[PDB]
Amino acid sequence: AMGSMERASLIQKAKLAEQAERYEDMAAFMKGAVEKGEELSCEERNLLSVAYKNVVGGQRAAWRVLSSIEQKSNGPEVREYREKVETELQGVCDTVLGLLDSHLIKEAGDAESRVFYLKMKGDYYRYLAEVATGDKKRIIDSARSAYQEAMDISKKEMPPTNPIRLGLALNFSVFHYEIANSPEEAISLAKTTFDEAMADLHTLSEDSYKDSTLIMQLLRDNLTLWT
Amino acid sequence: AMGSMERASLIQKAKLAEQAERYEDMAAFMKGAVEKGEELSCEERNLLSVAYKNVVGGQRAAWRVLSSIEQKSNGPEVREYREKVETELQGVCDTVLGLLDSHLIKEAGDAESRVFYLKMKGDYYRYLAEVATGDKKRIIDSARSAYQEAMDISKKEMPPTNPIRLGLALNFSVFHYEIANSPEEAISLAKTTFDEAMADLHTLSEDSYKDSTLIMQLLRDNLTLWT
Amino acid sequence: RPESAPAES
Amino acid sequence: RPESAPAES
Ligand SMILES: [Ca+2]
Ligand SMILES: [Ca+2]
Ligand SMILES: [Cl-]
Ligand SMILES: [Cl-]
Ligand SMILES: [Cl-]
Ligand SMILES: [Cl-]
Ligand SMILES: [Cl-]
Ligand SMILES: [Cl-]
Ligand SMILES: [Cl-]
Ligand SMILES: [Cl-]
Ligand SMILES: [Mg+2]
Ligand SMILES: [Mg+2]
Ligand SMILES: [Mg+2]
Ligand SMILES: [Mg+2]
Ligand SMILES: [Mg+2]
Ligand SMILES: [Mg+2]
Repeated sequence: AMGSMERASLIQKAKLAEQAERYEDMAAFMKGAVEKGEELSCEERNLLSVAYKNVVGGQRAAWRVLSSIEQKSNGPEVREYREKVETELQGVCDTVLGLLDSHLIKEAGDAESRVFYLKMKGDYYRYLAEVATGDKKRIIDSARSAYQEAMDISKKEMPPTNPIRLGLALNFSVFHYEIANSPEEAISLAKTTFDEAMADLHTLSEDSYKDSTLIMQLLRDNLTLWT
Repeated sequence: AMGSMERASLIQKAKLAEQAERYEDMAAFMKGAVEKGEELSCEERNLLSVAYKNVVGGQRAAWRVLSSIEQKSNGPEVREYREKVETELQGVCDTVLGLLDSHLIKEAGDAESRVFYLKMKGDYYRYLAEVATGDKKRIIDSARSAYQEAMDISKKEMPPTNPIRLGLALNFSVFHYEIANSPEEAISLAKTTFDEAMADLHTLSEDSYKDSTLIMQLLRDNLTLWT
Repeated sequence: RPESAPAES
Repeated sequence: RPESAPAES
């Protein structure tokens, strides 16, 4: 329904929706912006991610509440309603993955854009994997493949403190721990990522230092949780 | 779309949606329950109110953010987007008012149900008044009339500590202060309501005492803000 | 800024 | 329970 609105107007309204905490609107505006067919800038990629991460985040939180009630339950209502939320979550993930495949990833040539999108692809397959049962293995391998491609590019093209590289490794480590039942791989990735970033902090300005150390703290928090 | 679901199932799913913090779903379930045509119980009235108050509350918060940006702005985008949120808010209020008029209020014979619904009618006209400009005066009088009818019943049929009576007077006082530009009426109503409740607390059990004093604290907080 | 009634009573 | 990356980078 966004086809008649100017790209610049969609971006402006996505920024307004973020300020208004209207994340479903924000996601619809950014979907419309992507469908204009132009590549996204750094700021626009962040808007897209913020919008859909907040939308899917509400769905994931709801699904976890309903799943817990359903598990303590074992009427059809809690299963039916969990299934409805689960279907809506899968629809949001499929929309995001569709935007990445048509055609954000294939047009992303720079490391910063390609790694961002491949991490996103891994993330939204990971959210699908969180609720998957029947075809879980193929969804898990799709997440792994996207994360792995992103990792290979980030190790060749970005410094170890680059915030996208750090956030990618953070999420791939969560994938290993929570999805792939590979806790030792999760811990090893988080530790190696943290240590290599630490040794690169000396190259950074004060503001880049703050950006990188914020994500490093998340790696440290998880390592503490896991060990 | 809820016509095919059992009333009991709609109520159960409204309770699940509340636990999942899915208030749009909760409102849709409770709208479906109301449209079954049976009167609502005390618990069901509370579900209806919780659902729509959280839905409209998100819209009001968004509208206030956008209005503030728009006022500091004086492109068409912020006005256009404020208007979109405003239209969606008006649609939610019209839905609630439609449920009250068809046919919750006319079938409400007991004081507890009739006062609850008439307060709700005042509340959702008040939310309409918050954004109204052209026809504001008729919307304001519709809120006043609903609140006044609710007040007259509550003073005849309920003790001064009854939580619905207290919440009604609280909201009518906010109406006077914020909507009707009658701050002295707001302060007088809040003070008289507080004092009459105070003198009735001795009749209450420990749990009713907690219910009434919670709303009395809101009256006291507002009096402090206003004086 | 003033507080209004909780949704539930 | 583990934390994942912020939406923005
Ligand atoms: Ca070990
Ligand atoms: Ca005076
Ligand atoms: Cl939203
Ligand atoms: Cl359902
Ligand atoms: Cl892939
Ligand atoms: Cl520990
Ligand atoms: Cl919602
Ligand atoms: Cl708009
Ligand atoms: Cl009326
Ligand atoms: Cl004061
Ligand atoms: Mg154009
Ligand atoms: Mg049942
Ligand atoms: Mg950062
Ligand atoms: Mg039936
Ligand atoms: Mg403009
Ligand atoms: Mg109470």
